Amino acid sequence: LLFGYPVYV
Amino acid sequence: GSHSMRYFFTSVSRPGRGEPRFIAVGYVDDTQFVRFDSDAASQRMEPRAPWIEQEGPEYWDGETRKVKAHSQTHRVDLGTLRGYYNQSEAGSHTVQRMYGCDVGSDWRFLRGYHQYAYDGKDYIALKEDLRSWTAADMAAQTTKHKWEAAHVAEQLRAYLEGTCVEWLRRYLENGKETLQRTDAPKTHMTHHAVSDHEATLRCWALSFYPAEITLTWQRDGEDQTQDTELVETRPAGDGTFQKWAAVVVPSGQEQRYTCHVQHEGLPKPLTLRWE
Amino acid sequence: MIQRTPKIQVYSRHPAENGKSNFLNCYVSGFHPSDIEVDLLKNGERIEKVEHSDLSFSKDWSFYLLYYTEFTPTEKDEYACRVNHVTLSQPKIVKWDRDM
Repeated sequence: LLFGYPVYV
Repeated sequence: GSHSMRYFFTSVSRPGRGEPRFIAVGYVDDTQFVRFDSDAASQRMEPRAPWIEQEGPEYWDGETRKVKAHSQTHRVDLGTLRGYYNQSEAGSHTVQRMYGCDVGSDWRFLRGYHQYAYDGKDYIALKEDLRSWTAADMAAQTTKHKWEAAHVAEQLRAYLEGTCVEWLRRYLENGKETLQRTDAPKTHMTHHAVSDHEATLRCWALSFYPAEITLTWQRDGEDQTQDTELVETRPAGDGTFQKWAAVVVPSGQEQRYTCHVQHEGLPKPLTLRWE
Repeated sequence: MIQRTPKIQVYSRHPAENGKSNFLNCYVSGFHPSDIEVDLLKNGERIEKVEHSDLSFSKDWSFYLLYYTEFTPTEKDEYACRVNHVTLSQPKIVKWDRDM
């Protein structure tokens, strides 16, 4: 199951 | 024994030719189980192993919604990075991300990972303690500082230690036939004359799973590492792997050489000889 | 920018037996960037129905792909894999040897 929080560099 | 879950994401910009290509794949050990391809027609996460085909629509809709969310953060990232490296808008560039977890042979959480590469090289990586970051580039420093201030490591630690491992265990149980199995290598040798005074003996391991295997030759029991040609382990296309190892044997010396095979599917390691 | 050359291996899924159906494979690995062109050849001509695995990569970030097609070998048909990538001045052709 995938991680569900957005992450931006 | 030990098991892992890994997701791999690649995003490639295509200046002019539209949105970037985005491909995601998920694995449990050496078995692929899902994929998403931005260029395919479904626009959904899709099954790649028999045991996951049974998760219901809540599973497929949720993973499709989250994988699409990842696609879009990578689209923004391609722009953010072009900026950080002051690069042109005309060139193609690549962003890669992998994250996942490992459980030991007691199936408890052992290690977590979260790392990114830009154009083939390390960009930033979550450390083993899951509380700090490794960034080599000065350009990557902005990302690190931002993530620290926003406490991104705390959110990922939560996922890697809880959700990640809980779902790997569920997959291990649901696909026990595929995943908790072992396929022992089927072996043979070939003999082919190079000249009138040398011949190549090739030791073959076929149809094995998982991929990890150790194939070696010895002459009178001495390791022949520098003198063995070894190919990279390769997929047969049916979920098993293959590999070979060869040595050049001077005339009359076939009896001196032994090929040794170690693999978890074997009751004991094999010692083979051309005879 | 980084550029790594693809390693190429061409082989059959099962040991080849004339007259028995099988899959002809071309595995390309260790390469970067990911754009790459892979064709399988029968007696020199391009085989049209060829599929491939979903793009993935290794720990060191390099990519790998398996290209593959169903086929029945004979004593006389010759097969090969032809690859093009930014690291290759000309396409590289590897012949299939029932033995590697």
